[PDB]
Amino acid sequence: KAFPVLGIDYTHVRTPFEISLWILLACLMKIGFHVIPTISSIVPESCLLIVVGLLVGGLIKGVGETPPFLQSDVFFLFLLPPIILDAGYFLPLRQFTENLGTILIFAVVGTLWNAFFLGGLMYAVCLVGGEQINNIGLLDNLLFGSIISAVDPVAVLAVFEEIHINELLHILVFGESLLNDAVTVVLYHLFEEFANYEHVGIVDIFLGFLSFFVVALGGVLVGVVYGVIAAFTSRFTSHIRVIEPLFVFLYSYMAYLSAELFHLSGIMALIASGVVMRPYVEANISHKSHTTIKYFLKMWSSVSETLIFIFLGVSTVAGSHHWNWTFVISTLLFCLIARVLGVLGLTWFINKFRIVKLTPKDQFIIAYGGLRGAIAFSLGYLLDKKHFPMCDLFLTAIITVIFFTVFVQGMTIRPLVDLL
Amino acid sequence: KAFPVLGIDYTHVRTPFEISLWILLACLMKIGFHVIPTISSIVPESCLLIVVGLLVGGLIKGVGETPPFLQSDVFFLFLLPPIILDAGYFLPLRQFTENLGTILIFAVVGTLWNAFFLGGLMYAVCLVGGEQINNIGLLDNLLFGSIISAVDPVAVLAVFEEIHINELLHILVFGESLLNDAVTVVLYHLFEEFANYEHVGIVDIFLGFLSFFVVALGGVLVGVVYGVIAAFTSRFTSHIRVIEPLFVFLYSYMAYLSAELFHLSGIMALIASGVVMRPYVEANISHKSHTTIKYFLKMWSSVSETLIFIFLGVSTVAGSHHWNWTFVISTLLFCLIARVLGVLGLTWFINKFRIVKLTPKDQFIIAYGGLRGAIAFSLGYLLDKKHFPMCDLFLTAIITVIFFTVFVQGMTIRPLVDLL
Repeated sequence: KAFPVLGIDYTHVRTPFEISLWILLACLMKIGFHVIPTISSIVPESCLLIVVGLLVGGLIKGVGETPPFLQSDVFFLFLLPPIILDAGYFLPLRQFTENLGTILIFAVVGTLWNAFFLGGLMYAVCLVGGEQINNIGLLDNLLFGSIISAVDPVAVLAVFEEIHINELLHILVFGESLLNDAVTVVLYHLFEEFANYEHVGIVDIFLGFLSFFVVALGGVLVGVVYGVIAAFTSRFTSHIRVIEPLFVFLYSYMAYLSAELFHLSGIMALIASGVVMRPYVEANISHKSHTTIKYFLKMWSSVSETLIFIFLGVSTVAGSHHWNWTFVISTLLFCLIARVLGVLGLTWFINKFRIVKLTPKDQFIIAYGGLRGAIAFSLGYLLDKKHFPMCDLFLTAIITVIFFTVFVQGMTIRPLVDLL
Repeated sequence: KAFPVLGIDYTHVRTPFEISLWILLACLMKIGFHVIPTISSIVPESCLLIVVGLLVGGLIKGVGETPPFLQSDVFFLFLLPPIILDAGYFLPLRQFTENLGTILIFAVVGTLWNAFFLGGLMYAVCLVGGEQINNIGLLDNLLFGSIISAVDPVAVLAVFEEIHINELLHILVFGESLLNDAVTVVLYHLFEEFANYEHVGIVDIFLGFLSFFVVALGGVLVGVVYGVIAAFTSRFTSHIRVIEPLFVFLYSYMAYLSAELFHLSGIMALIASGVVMRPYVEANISHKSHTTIKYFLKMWSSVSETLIFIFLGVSTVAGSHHWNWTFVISTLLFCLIARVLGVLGLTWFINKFRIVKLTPKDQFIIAYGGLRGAIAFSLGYLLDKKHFPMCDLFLTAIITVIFFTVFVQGMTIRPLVDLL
């Protein structure tokens, strides 16, 4: 062997190199996405992430080598908590606790309505059209309804500006997105656990409801415990001003992992820890350290969302698909109808309770404009084949819903709202 | 199964939870290390990291479960480039290119001298005392000499202050540490490759020398290419001010990985990329983005060094040891003598070339005070057992050298320098 050390060893650096290449491509085309005169306020960033994922998936398909995949743990352990922490750390408490009732009712009850309505009506149409979807079942369909109700409405706010977005609408969609991402994951775990055993009774359903509430609240309690501990430690960190962000991220991640240890709601725990610590930091912390906390949250969340959408593109271009016309058309039309009905009913019921009525403007913004992405795909994609034999059909439906609700309900929300 | 979702599943979150627990313990005891009236300027941070690693190793030994380990790739791919980027990104060019000759000669020639002198003299004493080290060999001993010459003198600067540290001494120890960490890894790969085949000739030695230079310079060239590309892209990133740090880190890491792809010097490539980009960033970048670049470099380097030293503590408490009195005493005394002789000779030879003589002050600071750590241990620890059957003895010697040169040559450097 001439030239002793020199080599061409590529298998050594394949995961880090390709991951860095994907992130670099996404960021490069993101800075190529803002220089365009007016596209930043015409399409959401979600469209850009879809397009980047499509390009990378096309590249991988052209190369022909094995497509990468999330190993059902990298997601829940390293890609979800960044997104959740970026969202929940910048939650404005003054205008959150001011209307916690409305945000809570929308997030929880609207997600439960959307999930159960989609699951039930998808199951009903599965009973109708058969021979490819005839054998779906209920508990296998409520899971699809829950993982397709993981809506992300805050992505649409990049299309609007200071007007058309009240104080109330912004925090409302913020809380909907955040607590919806929590509740959909809790429901995902609940239904995935029920799917195993075929003997489900009234007692089992009651225990499932009880366990839903126990999971959510136990996550919350773990969050408060770790947030209080983080506040106490941040009050003792004047001397070394470089590790303060590291304490914030470490305590949030440990709250998430301690919740996930008991199968409690890690998302709720992380949100609670961030919310509880926020006021108690920024008062004991340098302004530079606060700024770098914000910057690292933004950057790390952007990287996680980018990687998830890259996997979405790889799965949609270089994946197996089970297009069924009835199921896909039914799920699109029924997710839209369920969202609209839920929003209308909930606004009608709460406007009999609040001093400031939710205007039809914001009702339309919430109903038509709630767009999936980056959690719905990931939650549906980690469904194994050992259970849920129609998980390929579930991915096809979820990908179709994501594409339709990001490229149509998100790109054509700004003009229809002027047509009020 | 009552309580459907509730569980106690710990194997799911074991690596992330224990890693976060270690980092939290280290940072907590770091902030407990600065509040002490005067210990920050009495001992280096290296001593604190050794103590944290010892405590965590004792905890793991008490628990009794399997000790974690670096899989020979996590180090070179995720723990080395953080340290190297923190060091080389803050390299002051004005006072680096001003005396590049002296820094370069110290780093390269002094490391080569230290490595070859230690290897040869360790081999000579191995020929003398036997029955446990009688069968070591030369090429198996030059590798130990190289991996024990990975000195980190900048750790001692935390013990001094604005006086006793000239303009020249600071940049000199900085460059020594940085380019020494590069050269020792290049030599590690060279000797690890030679160790395989037992038929080494004059042609092979010449080719090894040639390949050493080719590896170093090819790393440098990859570094300049990626640094120029990073500068060009940073000049086009005014619009989105949140991804600028992400471009910096992405381009540095891609330079490192592209160098490691060809087995070139990844450390040299990363240093070159950072140096080449630095002036061309901070002129096209927001001040906040520059500050967060600095903060993330510091924090991520601190985390990597902490994890490496935690592994050091785990290996020294919960590892297998092959204490040999002659080898250990010989390596301590000979590493000290080699360092002193190399420093004295090189300063004598270059003070006949420079206008500003290197004073005996800084000669003593460099010679006695060059302390190993966080690279020497890791480089020695990734030695397999399939080759190098005495790698246990090599770890024992390296750990002993680290402890002695951090707790003795680093803790008792500040008083002996007053005794000038």
